[PDB]
Amino acid sequence: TADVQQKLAELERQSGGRLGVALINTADNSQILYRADERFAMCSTSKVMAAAAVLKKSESEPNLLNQRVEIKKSDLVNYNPIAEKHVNGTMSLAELSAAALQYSDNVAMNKLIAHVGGPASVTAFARQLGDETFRLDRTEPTLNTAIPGDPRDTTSPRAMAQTLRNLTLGKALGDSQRAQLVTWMKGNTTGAASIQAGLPASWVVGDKTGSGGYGTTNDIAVIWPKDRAPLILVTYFTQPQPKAESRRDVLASAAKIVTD
Ligand SMILES: *[B@@]1([O])O[C]([C]C([O])=O)[C]=[C][C][C]1[N]C(=O)[C]C1=[C][C]=[C]S1
Ligand SMILES: [Cl-]
Repeated sequence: TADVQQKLAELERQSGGRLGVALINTADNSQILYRADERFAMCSTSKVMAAAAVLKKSESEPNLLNQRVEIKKSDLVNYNPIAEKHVNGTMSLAELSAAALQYSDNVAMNKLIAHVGGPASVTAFARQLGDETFRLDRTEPTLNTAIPGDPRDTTSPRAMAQTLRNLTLGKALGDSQRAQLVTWMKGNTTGAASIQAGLPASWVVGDKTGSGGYGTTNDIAVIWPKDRAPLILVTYFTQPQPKAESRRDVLASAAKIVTD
């Protein structure tokens, strides 16, 4: 709809920030796009690509997810909800992936990054999939600075929607690995006020949120509406003031506009 475009523009205006939306509707292979080719800081939405890279690696190393990783005090960063419970012990790569995806643990993300060879290796994995837009430049916590004009740790809504579709509904990952990614995303604990908040209660959602400087507030989701083909939705939002507050409501509103 041109109506949908007008409503998204209205939402953006009211919000004071910059909104990026990409919806893929697998029912009819249509898209709804708003600033979908602009770059936005991914913040923790990048953790999907890092977990996917480990899942890919596990297809040629079948006991990889059980591999143990030491957690030390020196690993702690700014937000360690799961890793702080495991200091001086080990977590498996499966546990780290779950912590990164479901609690947005930042130590967990740094262990996924390190395992696969660093930010440039996560980026090369994206390229191998056909995503030529995604770039992961830094580790946690600095990858979330979200400075306007800074291309580090950014992607576009279009690219991220196409990539999430490939990862969750397509064939980027083997069936076991794809199912594990989907299960992890469906068990997310951080997204109930974001895309989920703009959809009917009966719909099933797997999502990953992100937040960072400049009031950056993000969510990427695979959605199974009741008796419908699935949708992929990326909603990215960022604001002009360095210390702007979170605006999860804006993502909920965008989700409601594009699925109404
Ligand atoms: B990451 O972006 O994911 C979130 C998800 C959310 O808010 O729903 C929460 C915690 C980990 C992430 N965010 C941050 O680390 C915030 C910042 C880090 C450095 C500067 S701001
Ligand atoms: Cl409802």
